[PDB]
Amino acid sequence: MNTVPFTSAPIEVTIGIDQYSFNVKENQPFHGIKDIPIGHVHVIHFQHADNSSMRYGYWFDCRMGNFYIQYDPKDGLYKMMEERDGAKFENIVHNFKERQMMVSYPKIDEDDTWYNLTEFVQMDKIRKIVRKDENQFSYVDSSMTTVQENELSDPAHSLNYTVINFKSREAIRPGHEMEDFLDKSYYLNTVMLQGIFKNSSNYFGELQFAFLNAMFFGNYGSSLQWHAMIELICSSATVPKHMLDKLDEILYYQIKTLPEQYSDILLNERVWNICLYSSFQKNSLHNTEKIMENKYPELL
Amino acid sequence: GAMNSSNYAELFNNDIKLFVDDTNVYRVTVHKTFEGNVATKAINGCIFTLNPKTGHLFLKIIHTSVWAGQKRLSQLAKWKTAEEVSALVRSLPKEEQPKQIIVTRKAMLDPLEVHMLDFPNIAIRPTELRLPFSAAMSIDKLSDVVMKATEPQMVLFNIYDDWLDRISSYTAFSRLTLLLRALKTNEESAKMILLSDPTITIKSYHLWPSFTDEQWITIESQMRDLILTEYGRKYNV
Repeated sequence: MNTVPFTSAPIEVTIGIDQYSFNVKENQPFHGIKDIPIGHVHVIHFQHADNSSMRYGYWFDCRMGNFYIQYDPKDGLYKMMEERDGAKFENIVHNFKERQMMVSYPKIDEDDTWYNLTEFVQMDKIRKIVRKDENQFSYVDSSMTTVQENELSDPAHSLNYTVINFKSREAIRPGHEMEDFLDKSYYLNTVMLQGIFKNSSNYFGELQFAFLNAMFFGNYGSSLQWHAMIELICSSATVPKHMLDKLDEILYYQIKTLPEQYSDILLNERVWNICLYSSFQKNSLHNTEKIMENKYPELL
Repeated sequence: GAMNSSNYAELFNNDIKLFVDDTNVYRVTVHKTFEGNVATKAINGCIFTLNPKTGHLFLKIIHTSVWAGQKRLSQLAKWKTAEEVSALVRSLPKEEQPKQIIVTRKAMLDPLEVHMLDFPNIAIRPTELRLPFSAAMSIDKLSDVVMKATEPQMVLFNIYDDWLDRISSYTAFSRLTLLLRALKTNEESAKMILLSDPTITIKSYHLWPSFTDEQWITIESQMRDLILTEYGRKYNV
């Protein structure tokens, strides 16, 4: 059980931790979040009572250090920072708990939701998509653009997701134009899985991280990335059976966790109807297909 | 973007462009089998690739042998069209390659796009115009060379005969599409109009009769009248 203390809460803000969130009032005595489950990545995020644009937040793993939050009045936002002085850190954390000014990470014991949404997300891979190697945690917000989006402007602030493009030389072998465009198995298994991602867990991890960024910050390019990685599998005639079954579980918990009122910008009508109903893999997503019908039949 | 009535005169500038029409690539007859079921039989086809400024036509003959033992033929036709257009571009010297290719049917966008990945500075465009290039097999000499072919073969033609010696590309193309529109709505009458007078012949190296300027005016009037009649008939107006 780990802790992330906060120095203060100077401005009214809604604080999120993973899929939980709390309202905190201007200069309320709030000094952190305790009982955070070790063993997974986590994300703590923010939305000011005054600017309901620009949701932002930090990806972290508590095994990698002691982290805390502090408001910066020059830059106007809650910043994550690292404390290298171990004793000084436990001293702050203990005194705040004794005074009981920290909320408890509110996990239900039956609940595998966060594990299921983060199964394959690793902090080391996050740090390659969000390159800022002087911090051990990663910042993302609503407005950050992806590397693919920039090709069609500030690279320090980019999401360096893997670029997928169905009408590219990379995806299409000379002489197999028709074959490789109707049946992306070669782009999936040779180029992407064997070539770039090396194995499917890294692929699934980028997929899952892209979804969480769309969900928690409404990052539009992440939403585009998530739909692309889904489409590439569903459009490949030849997929390892283990990936198919794992994909059905991954998507199910994503669809399950989505806020009901966001299904309009976050779910691409074309991709989902193609995957569930036209693609090679229409019959391999039984759980995902069942929850989509019973919860968003409008879209279909 | 898409080609429509607004940006129509762009056809006649000095950017090389081609139209590609795939309507006659995969041609079938439908008949009944001994046991009563229905079967198709393929006949020879053609890609219609045309430079609307110069008249040059690249008529790529599509011999039935290409379908042998293949499935999903109507979908394959689109990919075979694109493969052949792409090889034609590759065979032309650099300064003759087009800057744009305009497909008469939007289903050809994705296949051509994929086949042209090697030519990223060639723009592939749809059109909103309802061009009548499917009536090309109504031109007697084009249908004749397609039907007689025994192997794949490319045949070259100037679809404007010698008209550009006396009129502009704009006017040449408006005559060509009016003749072809007429041939499409009522082939029998269209061809009657063109041939009624045995004293106007087709040169051996030409596709259309050798009308004088005044005789072309009478013909164009006769083709207009044909097209409007057939419209009243269709719609009861």
